[PDB]
Amino acid sequence: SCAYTIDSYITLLTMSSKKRLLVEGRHDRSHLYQLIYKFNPASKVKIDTAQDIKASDKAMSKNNRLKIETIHSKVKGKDNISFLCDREFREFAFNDQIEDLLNSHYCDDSLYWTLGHSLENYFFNPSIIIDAFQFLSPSEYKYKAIELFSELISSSFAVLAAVSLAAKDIDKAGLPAALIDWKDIVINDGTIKLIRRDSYDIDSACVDSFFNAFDAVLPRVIASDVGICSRVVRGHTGILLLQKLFSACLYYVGREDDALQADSSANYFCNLSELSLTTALAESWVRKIGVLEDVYFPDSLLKNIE
Amino acid sequence: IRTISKIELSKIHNRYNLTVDFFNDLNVIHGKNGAGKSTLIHVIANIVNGDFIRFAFLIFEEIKATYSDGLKIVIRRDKIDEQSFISVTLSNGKYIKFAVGEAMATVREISMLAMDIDKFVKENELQKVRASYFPAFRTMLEAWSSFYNRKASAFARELFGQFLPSINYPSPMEIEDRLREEIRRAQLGIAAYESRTFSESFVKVFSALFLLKEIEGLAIAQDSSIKNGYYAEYSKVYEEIRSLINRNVSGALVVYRDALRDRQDYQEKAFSEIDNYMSSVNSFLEDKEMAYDFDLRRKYPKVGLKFPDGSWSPIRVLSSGERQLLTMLYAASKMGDDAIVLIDEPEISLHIDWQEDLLKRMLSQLSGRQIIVCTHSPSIATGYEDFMINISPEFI
Amino acid sequence: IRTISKIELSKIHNRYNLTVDFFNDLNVIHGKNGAGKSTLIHVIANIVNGDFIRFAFLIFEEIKATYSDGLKIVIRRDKIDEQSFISVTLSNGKYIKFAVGEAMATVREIKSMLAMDIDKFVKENELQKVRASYFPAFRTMLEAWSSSRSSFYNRKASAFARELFGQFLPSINYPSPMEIEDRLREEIRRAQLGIAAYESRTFSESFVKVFSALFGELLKEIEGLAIAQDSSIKNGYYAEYSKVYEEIRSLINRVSGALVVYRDALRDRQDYQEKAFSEIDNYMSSVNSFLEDKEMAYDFDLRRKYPKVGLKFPDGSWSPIRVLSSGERQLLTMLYAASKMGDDAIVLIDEPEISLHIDWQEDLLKRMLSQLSGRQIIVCTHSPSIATGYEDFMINISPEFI
Ligand SMILES: Nc1ncnc2c1ncn2[C@@H]1O[C@H](COP(=O)(O)OP(=O)(O)OP(O)(O)=S)[C@@H](O)[C@H]1O
Ligand SMILES: Nc1ncnc2c1ncn2[C@@H]1O[C@H](COP(=O)(O)OP(=O)(O)OP(O)(O)=S)[C@@H](O)[C@H]1O
Repeated sequence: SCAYTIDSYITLLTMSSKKRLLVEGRHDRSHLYQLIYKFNPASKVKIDTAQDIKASDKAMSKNNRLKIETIHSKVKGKDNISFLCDREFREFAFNDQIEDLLNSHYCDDSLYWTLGHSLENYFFNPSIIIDAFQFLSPSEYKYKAIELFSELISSSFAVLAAVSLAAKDIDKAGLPAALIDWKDIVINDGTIKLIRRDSYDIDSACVDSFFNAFDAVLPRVIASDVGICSRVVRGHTGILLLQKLFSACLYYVGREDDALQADSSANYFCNLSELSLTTALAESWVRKIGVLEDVYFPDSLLKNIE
Repeated sequence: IRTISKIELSKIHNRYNLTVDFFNDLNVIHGKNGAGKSTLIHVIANIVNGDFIRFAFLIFEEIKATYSDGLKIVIRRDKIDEQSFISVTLSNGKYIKFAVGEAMATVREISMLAMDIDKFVKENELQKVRASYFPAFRTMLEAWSSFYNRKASAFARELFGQFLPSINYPSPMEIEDRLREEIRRAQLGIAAYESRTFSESFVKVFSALFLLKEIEGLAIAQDSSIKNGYYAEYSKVYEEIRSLINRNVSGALVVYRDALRDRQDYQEKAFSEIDNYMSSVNSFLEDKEMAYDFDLRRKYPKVGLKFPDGSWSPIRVLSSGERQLLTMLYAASKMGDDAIVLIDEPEISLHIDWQEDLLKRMLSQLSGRQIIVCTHSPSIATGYEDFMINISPEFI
Repeated sequence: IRTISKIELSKIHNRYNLTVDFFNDLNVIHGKNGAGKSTLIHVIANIVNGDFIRFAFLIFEEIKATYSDGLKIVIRRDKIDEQSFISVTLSNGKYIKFAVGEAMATVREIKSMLAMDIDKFVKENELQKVRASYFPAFRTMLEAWSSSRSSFYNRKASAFARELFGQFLPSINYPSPMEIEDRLREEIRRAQLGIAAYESRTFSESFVKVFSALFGELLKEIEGLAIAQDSSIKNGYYAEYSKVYEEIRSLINRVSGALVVYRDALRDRQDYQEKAFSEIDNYMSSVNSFLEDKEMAYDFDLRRKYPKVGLKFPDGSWSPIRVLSSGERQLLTMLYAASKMGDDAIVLIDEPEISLHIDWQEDLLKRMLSQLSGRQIIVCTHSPSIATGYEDFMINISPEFI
């Protein structure tokens, strides 16, 4: 394509005079643009994405974090560039109780890490998800599903973190995406359980490899504050699992009243595009910043930029 | 109105083919040297404008252009009796066929074929939307001002072959003239509204016949404004009214506040297009400020640059990049006429800072018209990779 | 060989000052739009070329130019009794003063008295040692206009560009493809004649050595070198060395050190062929790092009188240089301007990124400097790709507005 290169981008940095922010992907660009525009609707900041920077090295051709780290190393010092890389599972300790070695936004010479596993983990306050699912969700019994969520989310985030951590252990990122389905979840007195279906596209060996680690982890992840759990989950898998859980709640609410409407609502939202859910959550999170106290944001990055 | 949806070029120059699909709002075309970028823009400009007489100057086998509305113009060049024929067939079932020899002879002279082409274009509603064309050579042609369109097109065809589209991008001189005309129209509309407001205010006062802080603020704001510099006698009126009120009901003040707010609102609405275009241009220019002055007692509005010392200069003093920015922004402004904007390398003599805000500021002017761009610069496609097309000929 | 060390423009257009310090190898000048880049390049070209009559068309208060050698040219434009006066002063005390009215009259007429006085001043003070290869921003349009110009004639194109873009525009001296083809032909002829002279001299010397003498692996080395100088371009006028080696081997099979001179004769010749064709080979290799599906080559044949220089396609079809696109033409021209086979210049390029893809842009400057010509290059560019890897040579011009 007609993207830049690392050297060309360093040259662009020295040439240009604007304030720049270098993020890992294209979704973070949209969300951070929303944040910046909220805090100052007339902002001359540009958010560039490492995804649109070509690297000759084959290793760097798909690792955007290495790209950001390289550009930061080669341009350390310049005062009109800021970097934002995701935290993955760095500085996270899994000894018994899941613990965060660094409890603040890591900052090292204009490079800023995300508070959780990624930008999508700021969205994981109960208030943000509960508010942002109404705007898009139809109503088989809307308020009922919202109320059932309001409680089930307490253990839901623990379970979702367990799923993400188990996937990380088995070195299969996308496994939770397809293995788990909306009909899979089970609700019991505001308790989420993940029954094991029979047929699965991946070899039954993969199914076992996941489920064993998941079962091993669950006690480990049920003994730390829900905040750490919300921090240790992954972005895309977390969003998809939350979609599935709201679908399951829809079914649980609607099963008693009408089978057809409940099935329609659940199977519908289970197909809603991930971009729509992420955009709605970003709108809710930006619109619900500061007014609450449990809703976080990259304050240090915003202070460093502008 | 309309917008190209696909283009199927076959055997262009007897060397390659192409098949491109276009979005509805913005299309960014990038590729390696030798790709049919310039030829593609030329084909889309010639097809939209209805300039089918120009296809006698291209060596092709079959071109098929489809609009969003539904038309499926299909131009076929063929050989019958060792004579080249260009047959233009629409989706309605009509068809016009003209000989290449007649087209070449007419173009050399400049005719029956031209009249027939015009009749086909007008009857079938083919000139619905024009196409602004910003060639790769804009500074040379713009400087070749010492109809602009006809002479410039003749020159550019004598240079770059006769298939080149008609060059009808808005030059800086035309931009200045059109800005001045819009200024005059705004002033005359203001005068008409002033007369009507005088009448209606007489009516409202009479009907009354059978907050002052806000009016102070409104009068102060309106007094200091280039738009309303002629009268400028607003502070005195407010001071006199305040003195009279103190010496001495409030419904008169309410009527006055309504009248002043209405005049300010109409003034904002009249200069809307010009003010918006000037603001868009001033988001770019640094150390200058495009501005106008309707004052001097010399009844001719001044449109031009304003350096930060009160020094005025004309638009002709700008550099190449600033003039190109002006031209493209106008083409995307609501003051422009033709929907489709075909810009060939909009990165010429433009800083990366401006390249990186050009498309955002052109799509932000809510014209809703299709824009096709052919760029070699990564800085123009940033933030718009979902709207980016790549064309690769299938060299035969 | 001088080079600009400092240009201090004051009151340019009565609106901004601009002081710039230069390097001696490469200067990539970048800056926001409306910063004086084009004006700076125009001032440089006009001062270097010795054309001091064009400063009567620019409004200013000072133009101080310092050269590498030590010469300082100070140009003032003072108004005395409502009459403008352009005065040029050097560092050794010699000055010339002329009125803007006479300069404009001479420009309109076209050797007036003013032109002759300026020319004599420039010639006497040696202000035209180095020329200035100016590559205008409007290259493509001008190249389409002409041939639908040369580094020396360059008179109609300059007049057209001056009518279009004011009368301060430096004369257009950048070399066109036609001049490049002619220059390559002449260089090839000179190389051929030099090779013939070397063959004559070495024949004489080797015959002397053999006559003086008259009073195992050598064969393998002879064959190895014979194959090299037999199936290679630049020797198509004679490619029978294989026969010579075969005959020598046959005779040997049927004194001892006699064959030794053969290796010397072939070795020296091969070395000479790589020094006579050095500049053309370097330039063509530099150009061919860009072109794909076509290579620029020279063909020597006995039937054709003139050695043909042109593009070679894989199928074997030659073609004249004119077939290249705009980007290829620009690449060829700038690479020639920086090639060793010029005369002397300070290559000024305004917007070298016109009609070039990013791939060629990234490798342009690297390949231009790959030829160690030493010519000072000043590039006014906006493309980050052109300046990749040369961030330490960048000059940012930020005029100080008044
Ligand atoms: N008259 C012609 N006859 C044959 N081929 C042509 C002719 N004119 C152009 N072409 C080729 O058609 C292709 C597309 O035209 P171009 O204008 O060269 O596109 P382009 O080269 O990508 O444009 P840029 O931005 O200047 S590189 C190129 O490979 C040209 O060499
Ligand atoms: N009468 C005048 N004629 C020309 N330029 C003037 C005049 N008066 C003031 N100027 C200034 O001269 C500047 C032109 O500088 P240039 O060097 O021609 O532009 P530039 O450096 O090439 O930038 P780009 O890349 O061409 S937009 C304008 O932006 C004005 O600020």
